[PDB]
Amino acid sequence: YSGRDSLIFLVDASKAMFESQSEDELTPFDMSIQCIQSVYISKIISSDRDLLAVVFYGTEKDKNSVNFKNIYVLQELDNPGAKRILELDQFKGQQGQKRFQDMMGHGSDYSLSEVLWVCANLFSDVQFKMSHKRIMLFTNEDNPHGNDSAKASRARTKAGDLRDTGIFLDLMHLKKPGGFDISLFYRDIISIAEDEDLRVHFEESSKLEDLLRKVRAKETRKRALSRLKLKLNKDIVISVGIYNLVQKALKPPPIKLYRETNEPVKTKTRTFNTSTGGLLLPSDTKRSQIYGSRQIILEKEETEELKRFDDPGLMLMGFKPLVLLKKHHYLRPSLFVYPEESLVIGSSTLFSALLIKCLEKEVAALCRYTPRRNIPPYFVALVPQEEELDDQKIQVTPPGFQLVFLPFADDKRKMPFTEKIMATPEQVGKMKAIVEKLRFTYRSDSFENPVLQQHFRNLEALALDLMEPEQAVDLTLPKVEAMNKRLGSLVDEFKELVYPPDYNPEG
Amino acid sequence: CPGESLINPGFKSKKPAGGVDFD
Amino acid sequence: PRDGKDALKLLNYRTGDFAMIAYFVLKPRCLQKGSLTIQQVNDLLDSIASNNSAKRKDLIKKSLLQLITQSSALEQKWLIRMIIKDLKLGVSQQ
Amino acid sequence: FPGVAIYLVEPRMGRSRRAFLTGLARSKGFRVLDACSSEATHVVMEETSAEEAVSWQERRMAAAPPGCTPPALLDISWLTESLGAGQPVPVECRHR
DNA sequence: GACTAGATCAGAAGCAGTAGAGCATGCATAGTTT
DNA sequence: AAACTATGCATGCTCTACTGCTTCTGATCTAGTCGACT
Repeated sequence: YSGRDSLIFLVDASKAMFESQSEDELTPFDMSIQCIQSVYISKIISSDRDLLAVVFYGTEKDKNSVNFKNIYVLQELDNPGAKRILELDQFKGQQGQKRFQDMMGHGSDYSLSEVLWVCANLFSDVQFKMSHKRIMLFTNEDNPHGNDSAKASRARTKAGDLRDTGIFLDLMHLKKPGGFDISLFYRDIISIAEDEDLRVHFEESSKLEDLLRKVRAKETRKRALSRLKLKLNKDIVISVGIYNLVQKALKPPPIKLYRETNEPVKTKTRTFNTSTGGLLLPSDTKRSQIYGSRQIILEKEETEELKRFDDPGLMLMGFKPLVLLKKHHYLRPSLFVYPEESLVIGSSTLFSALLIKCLEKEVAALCRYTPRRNIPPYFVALVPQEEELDDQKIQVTPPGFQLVFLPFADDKRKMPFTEKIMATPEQVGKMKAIVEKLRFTYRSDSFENPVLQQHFRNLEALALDLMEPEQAVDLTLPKVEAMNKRLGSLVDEFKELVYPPDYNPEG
Repeated sequence: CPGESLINPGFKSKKPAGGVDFD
Repeated sequence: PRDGKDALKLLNYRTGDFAMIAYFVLKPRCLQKGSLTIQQVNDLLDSIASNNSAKRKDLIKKSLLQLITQSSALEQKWLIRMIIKDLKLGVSQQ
Repeated sequence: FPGVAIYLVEPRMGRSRRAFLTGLARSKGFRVLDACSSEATHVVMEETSAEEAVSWQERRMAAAPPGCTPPALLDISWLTESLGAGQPVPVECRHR
């Protein structure tokens, strides 16, 4: 998967789309606008390098390269930004609907062939490589052309041509007074006709709920940190790739701006002599360190050369039982090692054999690891990792090796000596009861970083000039009320059984 | 390929974080 | 599509004339009633020729696109024949 | 050494660098003119090419009295060497 | 020949991730002065 | 015995540099058309 994903939001501008079934309900047009805005915000937060477009059909005015009738391309394929969101915001309400009607109009005819032609033309203009081509149809008219059959045939032919080109088509059908029926006309235009998507739907599509669900977490495409060589010995070498399945998420780096006109500035660092005033490059100056009441002077090149031990890669040392590995010896986040057949042919077979035998014998490969040049070596353990799938066969644990760093003698710290006091069985039983009362299931994606979420919310509020920032609920805060209700009296019994009458833990 | 993220093709959709839910 | 049947038919015409192949290809893909008069067609052809003599292809493409979108299948066939300068009708110049 | 005059071009080296250089020159005994004046005899540039230097010379002459001696174009190397030695240094072709 | 337009390769820019140094802030711990 | 100051640790933010992977752009090249000549 290489390139960018392009999406086009086709929104019908027919009269039937501007009628609300109930007074306290959202019109289909407003729902489509809200979905587009949500997708825009999600793309800005997650993938800012993607391309989006917004096109309307069935209007009175037109704006397109080919100069068709009743097709107004509101926004062409361009990276998302706050300006487009603000522009779309002027159609959200009823006054926005009036503004949209005045600007473009509604109630005119249209031909789906022209719409698809305009979409294809928009796709062709983009110069960047596009991994995905996608179009979404926000409409509530299952029979766009019932009076004319030639128009339907032309639309079918254009949809087929687009499908052959490699353009995905999706139908976000909206509520209809009568009921949407895909079988009428949209069975062929839509790229994939699901078996369940054949009955008459009396409610908006379920995909709108997914679209409205804002995702405020960055998405990174698969990439290899390094492509190194595993050396069983001097003459047996295979090629492996290293990946970081877990990586800390950081706020985007701040940028320095000028106060007067918000124009970015450039920061430069320089070093000058005090007694002469001249400028010194980072080669005239030396390095120093005061040991034993004396000064030791080393050049920069020598200082860098102090760290040269061995060439980059992994060197095999032996195999160790997994029992000897310790959980509390954590030093650094682990990495993932996978075969890489491009550099060396035959690496995959040996890697698979090693993984199978390591799983069978429950052993881990001890290795010496050197990520880059002029970096001191470390001792790592490659633990086999089998392929684990979930109920729906979606892979949850890939096959390969888990690279875990092992601490040196300097990475451990001595602990103060503390006398051991053992609790009586009754206290342990009461604590067991409390623990059982406070039991819950844990998942790796059950928590979110409050700082990053609040930062994203504040940034969006500032960019869109919203009245107040949206407040993010913190799921990491203990539920004091629920815990108190569940525990009941157990806390009092434990405190009576473990603490003297006058202890005052807080004090 | 059920569960694929509509917003981001090629990435598996992630369920909303539920925090702690006692049994 | 580059590898589609229509593209192969158009490109591989045994260099049943090209006009008939184009007419068959465009019959299910074009309108049924045009709106271009003789004067507009003459102006577009004049622009195409003048731009060709000026070494410019973008405007030639624009004019051809306008002709394609504002013409039917029969009109496109006749325009192709006129451009190729091989209009055969069974009656000579005399 | 009141005989010689030294001027530093502000718009190409920065305010902080110019201030530091002027302070060092003053502490070393050199007299540096804060503002451009006809009495200036030496002009020092910083990170500049010949074209920009000659254009600056033309601009300065455009608002200078006739029958005078325009300063000589010099590089920052000359000033740094003079400050290091503690006394004015002879001018060479490289500095010019 | 010449022009124009298609398709192929290699270098530079962007980006991600790591390491080193400095700063600021806060806090804790222990030695010296009165 | 109490107050001030030297010393150290833990953590977040920022400049600066360096290495590696991916993508975009400038540069090196064959087919179609018109024209020149013989």
